Amino acid sequence: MSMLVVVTENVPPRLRGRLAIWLLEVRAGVYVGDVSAKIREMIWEQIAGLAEEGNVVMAWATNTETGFEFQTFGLNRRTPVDLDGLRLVSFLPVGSS
Amino acid sequence: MSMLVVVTENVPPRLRGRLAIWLLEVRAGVYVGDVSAKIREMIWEQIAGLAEEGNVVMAWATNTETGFEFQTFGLNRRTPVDLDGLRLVSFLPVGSSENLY
Amino acid sequence: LPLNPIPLKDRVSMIFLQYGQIDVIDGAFVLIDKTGIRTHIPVGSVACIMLEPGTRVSHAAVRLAAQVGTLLVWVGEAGVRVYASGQPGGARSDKLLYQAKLALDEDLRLKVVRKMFELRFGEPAPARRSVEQLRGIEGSRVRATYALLAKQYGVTWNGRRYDPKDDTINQCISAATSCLYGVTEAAILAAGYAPAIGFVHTGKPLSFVYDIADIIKFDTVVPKAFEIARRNPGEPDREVRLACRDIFRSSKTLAKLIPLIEDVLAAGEIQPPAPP
Amino acid sequence: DRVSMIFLQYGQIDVIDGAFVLIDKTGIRTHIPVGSVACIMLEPGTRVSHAAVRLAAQVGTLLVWVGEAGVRVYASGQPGGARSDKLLYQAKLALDEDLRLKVVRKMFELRFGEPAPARRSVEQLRGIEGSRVRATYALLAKQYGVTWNGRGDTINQCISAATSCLYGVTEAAILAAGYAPAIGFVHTGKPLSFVYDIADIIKFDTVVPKAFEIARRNPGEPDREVRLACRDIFRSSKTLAKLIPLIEDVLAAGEIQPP
Amino acid sequence: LPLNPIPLKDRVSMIFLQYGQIDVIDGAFVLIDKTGIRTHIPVGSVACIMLEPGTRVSHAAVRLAAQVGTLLVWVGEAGVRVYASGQPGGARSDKLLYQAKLALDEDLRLKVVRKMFELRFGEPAPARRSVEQLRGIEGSRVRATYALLAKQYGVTWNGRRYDDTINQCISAATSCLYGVTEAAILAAGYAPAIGFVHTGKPLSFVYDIADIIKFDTVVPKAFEIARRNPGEPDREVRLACRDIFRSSKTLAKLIPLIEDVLAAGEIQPPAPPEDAQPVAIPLPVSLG
Amino acid sequence: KDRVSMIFLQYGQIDVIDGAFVLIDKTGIRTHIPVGSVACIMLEPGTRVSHAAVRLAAQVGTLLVWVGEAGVRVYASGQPGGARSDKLLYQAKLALDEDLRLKVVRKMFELRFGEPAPARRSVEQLRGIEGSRVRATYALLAKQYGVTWNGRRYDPKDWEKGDTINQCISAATSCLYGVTEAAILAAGYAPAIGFVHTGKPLSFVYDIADIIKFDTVVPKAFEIARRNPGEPDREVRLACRDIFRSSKTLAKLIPLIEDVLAAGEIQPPA
Repeated sequence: MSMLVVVTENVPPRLRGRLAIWLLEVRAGVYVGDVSAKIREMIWEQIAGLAEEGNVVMAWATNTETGFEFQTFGLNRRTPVDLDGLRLVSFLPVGSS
Repeated sequence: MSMLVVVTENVPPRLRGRLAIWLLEVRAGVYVGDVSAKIREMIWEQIAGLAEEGNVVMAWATNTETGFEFQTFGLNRRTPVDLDGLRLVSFLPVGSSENLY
Repeated sequence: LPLNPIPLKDRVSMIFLQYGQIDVIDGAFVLIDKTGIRTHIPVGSVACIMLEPGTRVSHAAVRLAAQVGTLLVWVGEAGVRVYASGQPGGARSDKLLYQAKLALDEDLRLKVVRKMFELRFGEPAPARRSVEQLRGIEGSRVRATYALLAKQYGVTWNGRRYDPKDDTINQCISAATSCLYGVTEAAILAAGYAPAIGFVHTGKPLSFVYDIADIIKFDTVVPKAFEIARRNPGEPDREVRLACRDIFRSSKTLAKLIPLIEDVLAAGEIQPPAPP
Repeated sequence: DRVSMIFLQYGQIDVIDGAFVLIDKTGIRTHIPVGSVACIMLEPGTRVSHAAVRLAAQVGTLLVWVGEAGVRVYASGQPGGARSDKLLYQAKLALDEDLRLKVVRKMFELRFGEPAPARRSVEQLRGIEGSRVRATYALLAKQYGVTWNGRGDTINQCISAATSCLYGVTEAAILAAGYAPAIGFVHTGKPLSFVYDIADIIKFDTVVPKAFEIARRNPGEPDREVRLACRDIFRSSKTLAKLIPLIEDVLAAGEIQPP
Repeated sequence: LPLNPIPLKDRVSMIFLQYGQIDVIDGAFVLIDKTGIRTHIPVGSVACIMLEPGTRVSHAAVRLAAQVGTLLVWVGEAGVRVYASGQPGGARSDKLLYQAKLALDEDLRLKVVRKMFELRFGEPAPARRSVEQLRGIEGSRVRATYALLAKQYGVTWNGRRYDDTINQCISAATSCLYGVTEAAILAAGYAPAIGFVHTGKPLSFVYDIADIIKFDTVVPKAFEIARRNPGEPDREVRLACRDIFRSSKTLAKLIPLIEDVLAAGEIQPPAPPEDAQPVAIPLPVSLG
Repeated sequence: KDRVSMIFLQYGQIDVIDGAFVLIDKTGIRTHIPVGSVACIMLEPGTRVSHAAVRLAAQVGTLLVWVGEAGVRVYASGQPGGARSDKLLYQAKLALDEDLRLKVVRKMFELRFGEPAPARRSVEQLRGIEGSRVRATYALLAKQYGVTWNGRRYDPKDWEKGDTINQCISAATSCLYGVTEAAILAAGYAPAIGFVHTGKPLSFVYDIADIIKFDTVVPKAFEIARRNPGEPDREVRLACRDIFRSSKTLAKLIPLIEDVLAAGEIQPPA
């Protein structure tokens, strides 16, 4: 078990309802809990299946060197990258150059 | 050290710039890191002082029954509450509910 | 797409609600107090929710709790079970008829009781004994264990009183036992079996709950009740609640309940229902 | 004993002076005679107090949470059955082959309007029933003047809606009697097999014909209209009060004395 | 609300960047590649950022890094420090003059050098030896340690040289330590050019401090990697050092080590800064 | 080679092309820079420096300093803390010895007063005269350029002195402070080790700036304040750049610093 945080943006009420079933909603669209890897993977399936044209990011604590992992979904999502074992993030410009 | 997550909304560019100094911006307005209680407390100090209009939530991993803690700042912020040692959340009735009660 | 209940072991064991009303506001299971404050409760991550006197429940709350496999338990004096709601019965008839066949046949039933006896006392029961005889022997062992815990914790003992009409220690035991009964009923229901069909206890709506819970109650739950009664503190029930929650989590009771139910029934040596 | 079942909707449920009271949206209060009712079916919009739940448990009245007009059963009081004596009675019948056959033949005897000849095998009874079920639908189609191509189109949609309401109230009745919905005889292997068993016996009396009546008018929203029609049927035509006696009569076929 | 650099202890020790242009785009420190892809790097949570050849730097990048107390280190082939940028110098004159007073007085200098000797070898140096004598004694032990390690890990050894595989691993490993050490000295407010054992060089004090803990952590790892003889030695060396720095809490130890070394002059050190601590985060509410 | 020249670089990309240090623009036009001839290169916002350009600067011993527009402030420095230990210890020795420190302090006051001032006065007496001299010089410049003057703003709480002239003076002085610090850094000295002004991170910068402050920089502030501008800070920074371009102000900074420290009569390193 490790800390799990899910942040949604412009997702249908369906997904928000499902997340509120298992995770604590500390703010509209922000869900947090302490769950196992198996449950986390279930949560991601709920996200991948119910989100549509909406933006989601899910982050959880790991014993890795960076200390956390994350994955994104939907419109204009950012890309998780690895730099020499360190977890960073890459993304495209907003019309720049 | 434990995982820290900061989510901002309608926050001035000053705070977002500061948060991007120490934490990883996995999404615009969402910052993640692995920092100590000391660093956590100073980041919260930045939040309380740099955002006055916007809405902020900070959550961090702990060795408790619930497994995490959180705090909020800004308009319509929800309050972290304790029920028999369990961490839950309380909030006011929302006006834009589109559903009466 | 479909909504599936998560395993009980992956949930908070119990939450006690004392006042207010539970409902579903804007797609969120909440607790609403008299002042209008909404408190979000992730219903799907709780094994069972306990409702104390003065608590109201809406149709939407009862519905959602059943859909997520969260047993709602109405609680009275000292945490005693007044009522419960959830999904009706066991969806699989094979599991029901299996449990029923084991309980109706006296030979199969006898094969289940000794298994219960062996698992509870950590040793085989004396051979060639009837269910009634085993019941008397079990009762004798129980009184002995009660007296031993009393001397060990320095609590004065005058016997076990199941009815509150007859002290401090007996109140702690009932409150602690009710906690175990609550999560046990939830486990039995989640496994697809009937809490009404027992082997040692019979005829009562929660006979199988009493059978399963009594096997492991002295291991952890009951002795902690004696520890609380030793301090003799204010709010003895509430302190027992927290203590049982810690016990359930540290011992992983909800995880162990499933194999316990299965092993107990397997003792009849009838081929069990095929998974899933 | 008591075999009546009632619907409660849109109100607060509490206990005053020891009385079971429903308080509507408006201030109008209604006193419910618990203790003389076998089951209370709670519809969306109802809010039950702790005291009301407690009182229902004392008098032995089962609380069942259902959708509008009993479209579905979401939750039940005393889940996993309250009465073990009744549950084990039903189980015993299904276990012994000789006993369950007596229940099956009794069911076919009730589907027919007369006792079936002893030489008839179970497989033949299904063939006979299947033919007169098919003939019943066709007869109902001719009566109400609807296009029929077999049991989709508007008519099948109305039938499904009508039976689903009956399936709900039937399940709640089975639960109120302390039996298991999953333990069926004619129909087996499904969570609501016993429900199908009992409902199939009485569905062609008022419920299914009502579906043909509504389907004839060709409504834009057939589901809502059918549910309301079934709601009135359950309200006036005492079909609810005949569910439990039917269930008991069916299981009485096994020569074993009832609990 | 002022922007204050966090302790090096609470940071990633080092990050190597080999291509693109570091910049600050939309208020975020990023690495931009030739296609325009930006990679966010929380600069304030990094102690050293190493810049390999082919990497371009923008004004905003250098500015922000200095403001958050993150040393930028230009690195050549392979691992060798070419340049570095940061805050112009020590903000406190009393610290600079304290370090200079110790280095300018030959008596005070010798006392400091002896402490460095004792910390490095776990025992006090022979009595009444000059600085140049301690240097000879030090050099004798270092050659022995190099030889001792080369036999334990089974690596061919012809001595240490600063210009085959083992010597490249050692220099690459030591360069990681030097970068991190230079950052610690700057963060402490001292001058990395004012040394005690090493003198006259732009990084004399860096060599002084690093050589003390060099053989305990960094150097023996360079031998462990050299014997395996990997495809990319210097890259595997860098990752190894980062693991050791984290495991041994190197960053956290450096500043107290620096102070302890300077304190050996028996001159009263300048007073620590007045700590203005951020208040604790509001507690949860009961009876919720 | 002992160089004293300093230059600015702005709004361009910097790289080594064919062994040459060049500044390329947005159009692709490239200007050549005599890096081996300058002591310090001041990088203004908008500059981008390649790895090769940084390497070449280090080789020829030309210090790279990152500054704001027109040197309004110093954000970062190449070789932070100092690369030249011989200069630092030279500055440190002068500050550590009371006798040597006094000789430097008095020399600074001589350069401020513009006279040898052979009369033996205490340091406190020297500060008093300077305080009067500065106040008079401020008023004299206002009298010269016909500017309304109510005194220099030394307190941010003093709102009354928050006029146009004080804003122009602050902007001009900021530019002088930046190029002064860069000159100190290029000479291998520490900005925090001051003599007249002490206890501040830029104490030595203040000492050097206070000597040449009223020569060209501050008078220019009054000149711009004469014709009330909409954006004073902008026009002042531009005018200061023109002073740093036209006049030999930047070239005189390093020798001034050396001359000041040479008053300790201790032989400078070589």
